[PDB]
Amino acid sequence: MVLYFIGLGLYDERDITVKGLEIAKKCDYVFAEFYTSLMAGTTLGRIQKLIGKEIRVLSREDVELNFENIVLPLAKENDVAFLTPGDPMVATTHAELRIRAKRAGVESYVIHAPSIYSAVGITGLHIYKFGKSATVAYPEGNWFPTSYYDVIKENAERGLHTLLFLDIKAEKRMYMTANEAMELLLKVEDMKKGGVFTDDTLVVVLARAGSLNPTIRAGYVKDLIREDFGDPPHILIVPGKLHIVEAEYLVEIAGAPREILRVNV
Amino acid sequence: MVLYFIGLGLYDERDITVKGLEIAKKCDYVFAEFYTSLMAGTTLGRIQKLIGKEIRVLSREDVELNFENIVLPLAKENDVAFLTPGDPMVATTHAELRIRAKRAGVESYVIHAPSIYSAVGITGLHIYKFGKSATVAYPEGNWFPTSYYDVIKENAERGLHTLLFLDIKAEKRMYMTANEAMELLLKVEDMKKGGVFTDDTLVVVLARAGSLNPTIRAGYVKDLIREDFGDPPHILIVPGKLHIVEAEYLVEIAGAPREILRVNV
Ligand SMILES: Nc1ncnc2c1ncn2[C@@H]1O[C@H](CSCC[C@H](N)C(=O)O)[C@@H](O)[C@H]1O
Repeated sequence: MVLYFIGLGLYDERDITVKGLEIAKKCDYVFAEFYTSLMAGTTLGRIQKLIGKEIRVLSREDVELNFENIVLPLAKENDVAFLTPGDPMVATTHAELRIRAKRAGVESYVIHAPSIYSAVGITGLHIYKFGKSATVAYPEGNWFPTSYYDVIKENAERGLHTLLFLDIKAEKRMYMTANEAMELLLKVEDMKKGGVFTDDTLVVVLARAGSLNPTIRAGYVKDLIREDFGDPPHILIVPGKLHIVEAEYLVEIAGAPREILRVNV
Repeated sequence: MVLYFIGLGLYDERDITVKGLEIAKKCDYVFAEFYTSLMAGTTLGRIQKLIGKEIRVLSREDVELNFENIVLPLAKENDVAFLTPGDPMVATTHAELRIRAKRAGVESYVIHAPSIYSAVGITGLHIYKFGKSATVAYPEGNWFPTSYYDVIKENAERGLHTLLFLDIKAEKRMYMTANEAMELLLKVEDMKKGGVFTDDTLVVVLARAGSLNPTIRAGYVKDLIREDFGDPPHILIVPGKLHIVEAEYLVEIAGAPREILRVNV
């Protein structure tokens, strides 16, 4: 009679919480989805081994179109687990899955896990200063989306930081790199000439958050655009005006140039 | 010679990530602070019991003034862990402690844990729609903080949600409730009269996130300002313009007035 939404965390199989692991182990059935994001530091096999249960993977269509036919049925007579990367309820479409549960007379509970939204705190940037968040999407054929650019403008304009999620073709396991995101933004800047993202813009790159050895680099676009940040996933952030303490952290921990202490504070 | 900042999560000792628990079990010395946030569903004993190590709790002064004299000295010859509620780098000044570690020649690593900053996703409000965050601080003597009121105004102007961390004086065992924060907000409104926070403002209250049964309520201030949301901690959220799906969730899961379903696009 119970459905558990369990977050898997940031990077590998150990990023699930103890509560999530113990509950998953007591569930009769375990489903998982890997279309909203991926666990770059592990595999389905390793998560299955840790949980000690077979995991039925579900596609986007499986969830969005048939969640009530695939998952909820079993939940009326058993304890069922639905695993997702990061924190459940963060992916925009997940919240309403709880409404489907209710509609089906099934109780659901949420077991949280770390998310990039909170994990960026490791960049030394104050979490309260982040504004609206966005996703950098790959242009396609005749489609060139650029709203993520306006989000940066509106946030920076108020001295707020902008968290940028990079495009990901989950199924094909293809990640957009920080380097590509930067190239895209420069191209958008050249189209909109808003002086929002240039070679002089200060940016922060966070790669493999959750790993014990993530890549945290801060610097100007002209210098980082061709730098190697390692394996995915990459998260790009365009900081607003910095507080001296934020700049000190970026310099001492993220290898940023001393120059930011006078130019970006 | 390493220092590990390990998050313990939102509510109880099991909100720690498996990664965090396994590393903590192997640390020679374990320190912790419980003043930046309240873990309502556990005790020091249960945490010590789970980690299998004796935990020395530090006060704000111990950390902010003597971290490099109490903790760092040991991380020079041993593996040391510093535990905190939620995520160690979120809405705290703990990030600066990594700088102290560096200058003391100590390597530090961060292990994330579920945070209230991302757990807000459970309210059904799109997390990418949250703007600048702020804290409702207790008035002290003749000093009456109000900056958080302007944060709400700015976000609302842009149609963004506002996350309000509530004040806490752990030493006095004081935990600001959503009701108290609402009372303070109404008083600020009388003074500034910006039409930002009134009896008719729609708010969302999340209490004891991370527990299996948190309290999630949405409604007008006039009806919620005297409602009992249970034991702390509580966060208050002032939504911006709602998407239809956000409203449906607030009504279906948070018991909001069925009338907010009618959005004035
Ligand atoms: N489980 C919980 N439920 C509701 N609010 C919570 C909460 N945990 C923390 N908070 C809120 O956040 C404030 C502390 S701010 C420190 C937050 C912490 N680093 C984290 O990652 O969560 C509290 O006063 C409270 O208003």
